Amino acid sequence: IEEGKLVIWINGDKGYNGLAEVGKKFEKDTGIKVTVEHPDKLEEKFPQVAATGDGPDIIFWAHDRFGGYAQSGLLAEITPDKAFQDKLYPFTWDAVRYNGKLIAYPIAVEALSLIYNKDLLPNPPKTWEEIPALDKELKAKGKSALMFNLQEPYFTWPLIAADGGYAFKYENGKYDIKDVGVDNAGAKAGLTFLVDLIKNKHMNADTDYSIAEAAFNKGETAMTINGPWAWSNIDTSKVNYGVTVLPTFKGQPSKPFVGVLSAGINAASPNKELAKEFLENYLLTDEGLEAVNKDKPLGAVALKSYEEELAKDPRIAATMENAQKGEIMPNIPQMSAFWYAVRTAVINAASGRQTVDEALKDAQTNSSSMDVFMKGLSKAKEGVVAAA
Ligand SMILES: OC[C@H]1O[C@H](O[C@H]2[C@H](O)[C@@H](O)[C@@H](O)O[C@@H]2CO)[C@H](O)[C@@H](O)[C@@H]1O
Repeated sequence: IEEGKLVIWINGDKGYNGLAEVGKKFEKDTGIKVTVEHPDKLEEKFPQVAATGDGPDIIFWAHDRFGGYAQSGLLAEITPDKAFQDKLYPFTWDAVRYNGKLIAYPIAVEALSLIYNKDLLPNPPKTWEEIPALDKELKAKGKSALMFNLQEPYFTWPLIAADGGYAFKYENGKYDIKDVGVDNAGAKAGLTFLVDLIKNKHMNADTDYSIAEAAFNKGETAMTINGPWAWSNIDTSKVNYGVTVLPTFKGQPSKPFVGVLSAGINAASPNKELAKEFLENYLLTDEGLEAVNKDKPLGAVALKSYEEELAKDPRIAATMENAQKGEIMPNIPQMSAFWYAVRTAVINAASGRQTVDEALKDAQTNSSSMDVFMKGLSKAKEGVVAAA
């Protein structure tokens, strides 16, 4: 029963309940119902469902996915006037431009930070290199040094990029998809450090988002790596935590990929004007962002008037410090292939099924191949064998 309502998709780690509250206010004033959903793998489902009755009117995701959506014709060009554009930071609009056109509304700037338990660890490590020794000390006390999601390359990228890894070479506003940097010396060093941590029993190759979060919020591990959305669950656990700069590697800052959470409008929605009214007049206001932020923190928001309030938060300062040491994600269509390729490399290397060099060599080859994700799905289905 989605006909005649605004349907919104947003990731399940974000403040979907707070977003729903904004939706209730919109409905109160306009009579238009707003249904917020948080399907799994929504970023992969969108292209499969956008044209159907199950497609959302509005989709929230980091800006990196939107170029591929726009290439496929799945997103409407948005039409904010100059007065509205002036309300958000200019660099956030840049993140949602594709072939010269605005294709989403920027919401917040997300970057990973080091999150640490101040009771277990008053002075967090400045370097990745000191982490093995630190884990040894904590293991003796029945604790561990560090746990974070090893199944999503988003979380390992800061380390892979620290000493020189890169996705696609950038020059003069353009990315060269033939110049991939996931298999250079810097990338190799980072992933090798990670794999060594696993070989030496300082981390488990199977650690995922849930496992790491439970471990940190139960006080079992001294550190985790995560974004602003995770601060809320840590609050509930009453763990005394700090949010700080990521450790350095080979004396170089970890360099997270920075995402701008953005709201795109489905090109097939018959309610694009209403979606625009909701996004500009309800969500992107102090009251709207406050409701979402109160649910799960957004990070550094794109709306100047509300960032003015949040800027005093030292956790946001750390977020922006890590963000500025990192790099903005490209939004080119090839990003989906790059992410899948790197995800495969990290997982195969961590589990020991491939060496670092083999894994990253394959990642480089596959990073521009658009068929990689679909080919991945086929492998999971195994397939049959003929009698002849
Ligand atoms: O791991 C690859 C993945 O990274 C980014 O996804 C982030 C997302 O930006 C965050 O908002 C949060 O939800 O965590 C995700 C990682 O689990 C890219 O945006 C995404 O396209 C990419 O697949």
